[PDB]
Amino acid sequence: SFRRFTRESLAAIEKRMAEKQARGSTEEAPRPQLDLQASKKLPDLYGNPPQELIGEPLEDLDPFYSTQKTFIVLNKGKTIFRFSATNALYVLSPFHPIRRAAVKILVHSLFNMLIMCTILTNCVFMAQHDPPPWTKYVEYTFTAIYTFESLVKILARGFCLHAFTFLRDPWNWLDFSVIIMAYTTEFVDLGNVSALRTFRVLRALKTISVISGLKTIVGALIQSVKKLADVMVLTVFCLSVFALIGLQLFMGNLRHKCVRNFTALNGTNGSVEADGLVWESLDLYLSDPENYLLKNGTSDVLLCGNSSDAGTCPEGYRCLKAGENPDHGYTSFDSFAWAFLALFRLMTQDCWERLYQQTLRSAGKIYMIFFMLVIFLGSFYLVNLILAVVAMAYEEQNQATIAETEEKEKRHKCPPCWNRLAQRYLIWECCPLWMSIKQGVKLVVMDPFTDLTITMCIVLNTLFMALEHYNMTSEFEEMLQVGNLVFTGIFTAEMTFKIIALDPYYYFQQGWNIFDSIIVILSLMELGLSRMSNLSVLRSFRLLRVFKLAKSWPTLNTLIKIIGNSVGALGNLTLVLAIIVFIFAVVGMQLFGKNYSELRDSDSGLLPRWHMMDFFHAFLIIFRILCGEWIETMWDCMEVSGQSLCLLVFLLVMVIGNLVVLNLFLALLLSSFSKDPEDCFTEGCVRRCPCCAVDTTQAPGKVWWRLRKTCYHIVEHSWFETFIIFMILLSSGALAFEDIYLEERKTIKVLLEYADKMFTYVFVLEMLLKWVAYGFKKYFTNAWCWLDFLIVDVSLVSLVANTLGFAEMGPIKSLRTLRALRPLRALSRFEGMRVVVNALVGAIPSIMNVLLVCLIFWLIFSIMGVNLFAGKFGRCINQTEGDLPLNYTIVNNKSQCESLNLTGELYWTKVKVNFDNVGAGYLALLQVATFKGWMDIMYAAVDSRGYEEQPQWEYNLYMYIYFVIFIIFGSFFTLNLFIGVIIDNFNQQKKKLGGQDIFMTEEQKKYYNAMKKLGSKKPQKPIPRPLNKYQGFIFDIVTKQAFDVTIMFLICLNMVTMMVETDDQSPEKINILAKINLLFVAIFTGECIVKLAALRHYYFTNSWNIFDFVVVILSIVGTVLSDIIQKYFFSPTLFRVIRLARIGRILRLIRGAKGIRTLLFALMMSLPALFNIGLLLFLVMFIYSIFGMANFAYVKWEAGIDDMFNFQTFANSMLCLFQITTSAGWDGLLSPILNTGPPYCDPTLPNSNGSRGDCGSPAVGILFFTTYIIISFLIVVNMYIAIILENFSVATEESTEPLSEDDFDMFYEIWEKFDPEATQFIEYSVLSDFADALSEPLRIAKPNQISLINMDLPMVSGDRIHCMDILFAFTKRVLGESGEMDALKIQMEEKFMAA
Ligand SMILES: *[C@@H]1O[C@H](CO)[C@@H](O[C@@H]2O[C@H](CO)[C@@H](O[C@@H]3O[C@H](CO)[C@@H](O[C@@H]4O[C@H](CO)[C@@H](O[C@@H]5O[C@H](CO)[C@@H](O)[C@H](O)[C@H]5NC(C)=O)[C@H](O)[C@H]4NC(C)=O)[C@H](O)[C@H]3NC(C)=O)[C@H](O)[C@H]2NC(C)=O)[C@H](O)[C@H]1NC(C)=O
Ligand SMILES: CC(C)CCC[C@@H](C)[C@H]1CC[C@H]2[C@@H]3CC=C4C[C@@H](OC(=O)CCC(=O)O)CC[C@]4(C)[C@H]3CC[C@]12C
Ligand SMILES: CC(C)CCC[C@@H](C)[C@H]1CC[C@H]2[C@@H]3CC=C4C[C@@H](OC(=O)CCC(=O)O)CC[C@]4(C)[C@H]3CC[C@]12C
Ligand SMILES: CC(C)CCC[C@@H](C)[C@H]1CC[C@H]2[C@@H]3CC=C4C[C@@H](OC(=O)CCC(=O)O)CC[C@]4(C)[C@H]3CC[C@]12C
Ligand SMILES: CC(C)CCC[C@@H](C)[C@H]1CC[C@H]2[C@@H]3CC=C4C[C@@H](OC(=O)CCC(=O)O)CC[C@]4(C)[C@H]3CC[C@]12C
Ligand SMILES: CC(C)CCC[C@@H](C)[C@H]1CC[C@H]2[C@@H]3CC=C4C[C@@H](OC(=O)CCC(=O)O)CC[C@]4(C)[C@H]3CC[C@]12C
Ligand SMILES: CC(C)CCC[C@@H](C)[C@H]1CC[C@H]2[C@@H]3CC=C4C[C@@H](OC(=O)CCC(=O)O)CC[C@]4(C)[C@H]3CC[C@]12C
Ligand SMILES: *[C@@H]1O[C@H](CO)[C@@H](O[C@@H]2O[C@H](CO)[C@@H](O)[C@H](O)[C@H]2NC(C)=O)[C@H](O)[C@H]1NC(C)=O
Ligand SMILES: *[C@@H]1O[C@H](CO)[C@@H](O)[C@H](O)[C@H]1NC(C)=O
Ligand SMILES: *[C@@H]1O[C@H](CO)[C@@H](O)[C@H](O)[C@H]1NC(C)=O
Ligand SMILES: *[C@@H]1O[C@H](CO)[C@@H](O)[C@H](O)[C@H]1NC(C)=O
Repeated sequence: SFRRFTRESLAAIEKRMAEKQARGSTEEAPRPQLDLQASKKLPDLYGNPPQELIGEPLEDLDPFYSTQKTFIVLNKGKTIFRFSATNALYVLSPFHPIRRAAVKILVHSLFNMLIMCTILTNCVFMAQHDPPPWTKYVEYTFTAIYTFESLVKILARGFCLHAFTFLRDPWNWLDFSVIIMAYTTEFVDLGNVSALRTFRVLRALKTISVISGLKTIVGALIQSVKKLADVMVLTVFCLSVFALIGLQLFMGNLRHKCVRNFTALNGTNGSVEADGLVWESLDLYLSDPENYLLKNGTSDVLLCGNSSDAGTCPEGYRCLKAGENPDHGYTSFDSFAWAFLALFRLMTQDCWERLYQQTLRSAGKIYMIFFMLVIFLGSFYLVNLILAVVAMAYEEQNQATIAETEEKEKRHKCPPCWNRLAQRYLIWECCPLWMSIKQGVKLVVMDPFTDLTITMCIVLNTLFMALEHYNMTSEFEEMLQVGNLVFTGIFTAEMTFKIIALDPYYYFQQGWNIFDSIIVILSLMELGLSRMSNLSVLRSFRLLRVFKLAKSWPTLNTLIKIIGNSVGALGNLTLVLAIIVFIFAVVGMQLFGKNYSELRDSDSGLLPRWHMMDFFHAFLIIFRILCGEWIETMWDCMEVSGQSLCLLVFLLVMVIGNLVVLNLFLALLLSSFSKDPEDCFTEGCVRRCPCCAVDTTQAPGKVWWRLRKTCYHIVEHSWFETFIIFMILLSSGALAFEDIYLEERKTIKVLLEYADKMFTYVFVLEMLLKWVAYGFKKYFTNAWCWLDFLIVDVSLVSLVANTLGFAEMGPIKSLRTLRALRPLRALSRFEGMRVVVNALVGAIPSIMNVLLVCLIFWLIFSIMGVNLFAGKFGRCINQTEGDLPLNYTIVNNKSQCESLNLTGELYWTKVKVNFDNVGAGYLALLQVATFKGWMDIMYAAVDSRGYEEQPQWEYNLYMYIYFVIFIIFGSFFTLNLFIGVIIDNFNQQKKKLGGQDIFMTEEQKKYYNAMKKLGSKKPQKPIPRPLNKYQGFIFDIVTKQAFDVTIMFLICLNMVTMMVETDDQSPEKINILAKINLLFVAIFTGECIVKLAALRHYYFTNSWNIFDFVVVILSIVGTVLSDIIQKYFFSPTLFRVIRLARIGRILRLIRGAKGIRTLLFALMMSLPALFNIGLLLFLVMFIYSIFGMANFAYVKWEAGIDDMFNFQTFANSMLCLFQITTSAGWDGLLSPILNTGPPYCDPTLPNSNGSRGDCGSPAVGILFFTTYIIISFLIVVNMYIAIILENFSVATEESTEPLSEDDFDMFYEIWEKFDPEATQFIEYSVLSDFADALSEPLRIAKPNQISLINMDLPMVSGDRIHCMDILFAFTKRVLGESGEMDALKIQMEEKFMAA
């Protein structure tokens, strides 16, 4: 505390504190007195800096918990540092000046500034893949600087000698090997071993030991992942169950292919002859790839099958199983490990479509249902559980921080001082001159007028630059020339014209003036290069003007807030993410550098894309693996690198990166968040229409009354709704038979023609009855009738058109597509549908408020893309060589390859998706944001060259940055904003109603809370014992945990048994393993029998016992089936369907492991919140399929359209919609409907129906796909929200926590002390002394006897006090009216009263 210490004062205390073992002592719970934990300022008592007393050891003026032999020092920033004043043997004592010099070296900030200048330097020189040798010398220097950093600490803190040593801190040795390796090579000669010295990357983790904010956020992440549990166990268990299921369905099923016909051996020792070619052996014909058939349009082996729904190849080929697995042989169902990888592939949702088609072709259509299950249980439920647990773990930290902060709180900037000379020179800008115009301008700035017009100037100009298309043929080039000048001048006119009105002493107030000044300086500086027309990209920074439309917007400021939060408030975590990405990008190169040298050997040395021979491609590949695409680049491993390393690298990258990104996303969100009926109508204008209120005392008025009552009776009857439902369902189903059957069958044609007419007749009759039953109240008190009217009018129009032979015109024939709206009339006839639509219609403003912002933000980047990439995507190609581009020595520009068109084999093509207009830019950006189909777009962009020039390989490798920026800005923050607004409005909507009852019907609302509880009364124990020899010990056998040990042992051994399975194996193991199966079934059956009469016949309860009989029956009937039908086995499908019954008997272990029960419970409580959403999704999908079958019937089979995936029939349309409902690839489906060119479109087509051509109309297709994508996303988001919230609803925890059972014992003992009289009346005059013996008094003692009279102690009869009026009074003193034990006790006391 003071300047210096004496030699004896320290001894005076270090001798006294050492006497604890002898005299000091013959509860502490050490805590930082003022949250002192080093590396923190924490001014506690002084609050001011000393004169010169800082920087020296102190005696720690606090409790003697940190005095001992240690001391505390502070730097110029009052940073606490604790050191130990101990020796290091030999001639070394703390009373030396060298230790003081070391403290001065260490505490001061200067030291930090040195070390950083090294670390970042060392982060550059290891970024090269071929360094010159003289870099060894720089390495030398680096080593020295780290020797220093170590030596001062080693001398100051001690190696491991006494306490607070160098190695006591866990971080200090994390770089200890740094000092080893750099010396190890110096004295020890090195061998000829590679794959070594990639350890240097560990060095850059020292950056964390420097910026303390990084250490705090690292600790927070570690705590979150240590609080995340009881999810991975469910994930691996469910994945293993699904893998076991799939190993029994698609085994060996991915090698089916059809080969050119096998003829015979021709009756000799052996000769396989075919078209004059001879083969020696069968394996030389079955394993020869020259006989394989290739799927035209791609590069792979066609798959096939013998099934009735599998498909066939052209004639001359026979289907069979032979060869190797497809796609480099890394996808398989032959063994458990490959099935496990395939399912983890499905879990993450990447490159599924292809696997889906490959499995579907060989298995057949009927197996699609399997995938339908695997997605739903896989992608949604587990991911929701992970998100919920992470969210809770993060909320806890903020809550604890706020609580601790509240508890703790409850306990000049003039360095130069020259600018003031300007303050006494400025301000008075009026001068002797002015005194008129100055106030004139100040008045002329009119907020209700000028502030509006300037706003229009910002708007109109932003639209004027949207007309920047391709080949104006001028007129627009000079018109934009004039406009961008007039607009810039008007915009910058007020720049300095506002100074006279607003004194420059107040020139800068809020910073919006700073932003406007920066924009003006931008424009002026840009308009400084007129001598040239080149460098037009320079003129693109004017799109910054669009941010001026921020001050008049209620949600753009919101966005600017989120942005600011992420950059600065959350910088401490984004820097960590950047460091992690850099570390992984560097380590990948060192791990797999020298492996792609031999990957060329073609086309004069071109290299395949996405390599790791350079830093930029490493960053790109890490970005892709962080964006959720990893199979495509993983499959480039296992070929050069091997199987043992790429797997681990990719898997840990996936975990680390996804966890960090999700935590940052949640952090950013939480930061940003903080009797006569009515005749016509009311008594208004009806005073001039005595048209219904007429005399009814005679015949003329009875008609209206009787007709209205009869119609009312008709509509209320339930059988009328039954009739309506049946007709509506039949109407919806009738439309499913409009496929190519129309020109193939005849009676179904006449049937449907009659049916449509009768349907329209009945519907119009409904409408006529409706317009009378309820008067005119409808259409104005219930809007649902508007949809009915808008639908029925369509059919009436078509009927009147076709009746008179006037429906041969295109507008009328095209009106037949509006019949696809027929199923929508059933939306209002079911309760769950009404609930979900009424809940969904409550967020349209929420949708629009994000739609506007996203639209503007995306237009900003669309304009840039148009200005950069326009007019560079064309090329010319040879017909017979496919669509591949040519070289750059024969053709250079479009005119040249059009002039070389002498043979007619040269054709000009343009990329389907381009940047030639704003609209196409919108479509391209939508494709890039969704992550499907962007590869070809970036292939076009990277390969770009000058205007109208043939592309060259990788001429501009830096175009990736623009797409990277757009993905990071248009996907992360947009999702943030959308989630924020939708959740906020949805919760406010729930808050308005008063309860949590949303998405539930009237019965479900009550059943959800009626069928959910969590309480127990008294379970017991039965065990018959009229025979002490057998069952008395059977009871001991069952009650012990040895029964649990037996069950787990047996089921785990069966698990291990059923983990030996492969393809066709030697018969010896086939039979022995069947012996093992028989033994396991027998021992399980024996265990279920030995259960016997332990509970007699009273064990048939809800406990987990009847499932023993269930599994015994199922397993025995699935196992003895082989003996039942031993005669023949000709059912290579149904037998396998029975054999899955072994999947069971493995779900018996969910009975245990209590923690894997509540999560499952929440799901069964949550399914009814998903049924209605599934129904709505089904209806939407059916409507879209019906609409889609009508326009794409004859689209050419190109790209994703094949024989098994088209729109010719209902089934194929449903399959395609199922494929695209999750946006799992739609570019390949949209692609073959944009073709219009004669090369790609045959106008004349000899079809067999009322249609011509095989190419669709894009103007319908783009809308059809975009609307489905957006609707599917909205519904999936709603399902996500419901599932997450249901998992938070199950957090009751100590909702009751009675613990009241124990107490009744003292009351019963007092009763026994009071029982023999059996009067049940007590007097307080004796209870005053009686209650003093209460064990741990929960009631009144003797001094409190006077108060007991006033606390529920009634006097009845002759001033008598009842005992039954005291039990609940005592009970509520600890707990009451909350727990189930209290309610049971009070009800038992009431029953005793009734007794
Ligand atoms: C769709 O419908 C198709 C009907 O046209 C159907 O093809 C039929 O499939 C059956 C069963 O899959 C096949 O029956 C063949 O019958 C012959 C004569 O009995 C048998 O050939 C023997 O096969 C064994 C292998 O199981 C050979 O042993 C070893 O084979 C390997 C590889 O072939 C080779 O190294 C050697 O040949 C030998 N090993 C050694 C060390 O020597 C055995 O040699 C031959 N026999 C002879 C004389 O060579 C066998 O039962 C079977 N042949 C097979 C399976 O290759 C046959 O393909 C079709 N039926 C007929 C009557 O011709 C097709 O399978 C259906 N689609 C699907 C997906 O199932
Ligand atoms: C993550 C934040 C902290 C930025 C860190 C960036 C630097 C650590 C790295 C990243 C990219 C590196 C550059 C990538 C490429 C080169 C080219 C290189 O010279 C060559 O042209 C190499 C020969 C060849 O191109 O084949 C000189 C170093 C330099 C500028 C590198 C210097 C170090 C840089 C700037
Ligand atoms: C080959 C060698 C160099 C590998 C070295 C790696 C590990 C030994 C290091 C690297 C990061 C370290 C961790 C970084 C941060 C923390 C959080 C930190 O959290 C706390 O301080 C919590 C409160 C408490 O002290 O109990 C505890 C130590 C720990 C797990 C560290 C333990 C040691 C780790 C795992
Ligand atoms: C967690 C982040 C921050 C860093 C991850 C780094 C690892 C991916 C790297 C760093 C050092 C590498 C190791 C460096 C040296 C070797 C020795 C090498 O030994 C052998 O087996 C070669 C000889 C033989 O095959 O017999 C095997 C690879 C291995 C373990 C490497 C595996 C990959 C490691 C662990
Ligand atoms: C979003 C991108 C396109 C901006 C490109 C330029 C930026 C690198 C710079 C240029 C001018 C800078 C601005 C200049 C002046 C200010 C005022 C400054 O105000 C204050 O510090 C106090 C604010 C208050 O009084 O509350 C805040 C930062 C800000 C907006 C700066 C933010 C960063 C800007 C926009
Ligand atoms: C803006 C954010 C999203 C960038 C994130 C990645 C950066 C940390 C790294 C990755 C690749 C690096 C680049 C790799 C190679 C070059 C060499 C060299 O390039 C040029 O010749 C200039 C190109 C330019 O103007 O960007 C200058 C540094 C640069 C752009 C590097 C700068 C730093 C980059 C962009
Ligand atoms: C400034 C704000 C408003 C928008 C930021 C958008 C960036 C993502 C864009 C705008 C300017 C672009 C740069 C403009 C010019 C070039 C030079 C270009 O280099 C060449 O063309 C070299 C070949 C040659 O010309 O000989 C490489 C891309 C790069 C760095 C571009 C990379 C992407 C940038 C940074
Ligand atoms: C475009 O493709 C055709 C067809 O492959 C190429 O024509 C080749 O050469 C003559 C014509 O000069 C044909 O008779 C041959 O059949 C073709 N193949 C071979 C191997 O000669 C033609 O050269 C290609 N390029 C151009 C510019 O037409
Ligand atoms: C068939 O040919 C093989 C080898 O060519 C020969 O070993 C075998 O004996 C022949 N079988 C006969 C001749 O029956
Ligand atoms: C391409 O393959 C399909 C297979 O369904 C076939 O129908 C078609 O004829 C093939 N194309 C040509 C040009 O033969
Ligand atoms: C090719 O083999 C199949 C197999 O059934 C057969 O039906 C067909 O006739 C064979 N083709 C010829 C040309 O013999």
